[PDB]
Amino acid sequence: SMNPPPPETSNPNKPKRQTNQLQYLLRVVLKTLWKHQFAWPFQQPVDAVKLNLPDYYKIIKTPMDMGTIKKRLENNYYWNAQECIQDFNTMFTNCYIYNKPGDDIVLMAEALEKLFLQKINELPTEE
Amino acid sequence: VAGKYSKEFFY
Repeated sequence: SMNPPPPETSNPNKPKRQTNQLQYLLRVVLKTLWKHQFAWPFQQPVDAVKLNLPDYYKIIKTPMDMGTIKKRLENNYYWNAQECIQDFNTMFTNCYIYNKPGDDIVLMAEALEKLFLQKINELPTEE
Repeated sequence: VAGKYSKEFFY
């Protein structure tokens, strides 16, 4: 089995930007989630080969993970906060799509998503 | 059985 190439973290054809909202997403949101005890499954792309998930990338066509998000934020890959927020939501939703509703990994994702929502509730006004 | 971290589970 093979994994796909990971999502890109830089692209010279994609305009780059910094905003205070993106800074918040790095310094508050990602930082909070990354240090959590349940972060580890989400700190890098799903390794379908080592996890013995031959159907993962048959089901999940928009993979995303916090390692990718972190690199995107550090690289100023995003134009706006919405793009980054979408990547976090993709990550959580992928977990719920692939895994069974009662699974431990789903409970982990839910804990992280709750924190995510609490932090994005205070996303600053752009300025 | 199929799934994350479940290969060695059988009941």
